[PDB]
Amino acid sequence: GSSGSSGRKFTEKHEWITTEEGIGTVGISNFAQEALGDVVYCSLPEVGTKLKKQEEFGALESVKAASELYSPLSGEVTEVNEALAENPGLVNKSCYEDGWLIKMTLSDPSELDELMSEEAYEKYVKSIEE
Repeated sequence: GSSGSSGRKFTEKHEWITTEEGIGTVGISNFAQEALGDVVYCSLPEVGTKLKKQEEFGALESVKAASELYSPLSGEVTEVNEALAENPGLVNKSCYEDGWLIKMTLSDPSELDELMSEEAYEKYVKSIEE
């Protein structure tokens, strides 16, 4: 078999991960920010931490409800959103633009294959009501 072209990746936790120059940036989708509401707090780790696949790295707390955050793949945090430190509300106006949870490298991108691509993500986000 042979697959076509792939782009933005997504997980079963409304989390997305892009791949550029071997850099895997973690973040949430607009569907998660629209449900969570206006974020007020953001619990993020410290750059230089060795995270593991499907591991709790941080959490988000809004005026509505809270939601746990998990890393897409195992790697090392290269940097963290310094903007949310003062105005974590950005996540609303910008999801990926600047609302990037954290940035880490890709040690085993082979797992990304098991994840759901933008395409599939649709069948998983649409079934939410159907």
